[PDB]
Amino acid sequence: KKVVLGKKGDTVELTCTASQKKSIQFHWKNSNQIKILGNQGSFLTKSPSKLNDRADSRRSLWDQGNFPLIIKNLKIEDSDTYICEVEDQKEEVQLLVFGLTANSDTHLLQGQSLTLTLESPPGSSPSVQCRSPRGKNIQGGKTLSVSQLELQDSGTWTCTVLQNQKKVEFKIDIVVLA
Repeated sequence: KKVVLGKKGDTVELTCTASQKKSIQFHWKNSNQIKILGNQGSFLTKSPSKLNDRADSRRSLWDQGNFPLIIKNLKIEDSDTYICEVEDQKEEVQLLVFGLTANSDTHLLQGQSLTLTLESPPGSSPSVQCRSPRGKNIQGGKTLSVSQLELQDSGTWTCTVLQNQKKVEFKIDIVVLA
């Protein structure tokens, strides 16, 4: 079904919009029928999930038939296919959380090599396309490198992973010491 990409450490909001008469009974569950949250009358209730203290919704939206599932401080283990059920209507949203890190000092000496590491959820195979501060571009799957670093390559870069038509931007400031 629908796929949503989120960033490690960020917040993502998965959507759930009804159709039938406005606002009713609802709940979100992960792949294996483990309730994450839902309503108790006019209120929210969080089940004791592995995400409780980072899972939430937006009560005001419920009246407009919208029951979102917001997860903060995302871990890549949060990738799963989540399920929203409103009355009888059911919906699925696969969340793929990615990370794009750099162990290469971040402040490098000219002629050095930087290496970026895309951290993906199990099974995930995407693609990373970093545009340097000067239009040059690299590409990879889990790692990308530029082994001949210029000073003028200092600044922000734009790495963008892809998975299922959707994509996320990942900006990093590369500092080049002369």
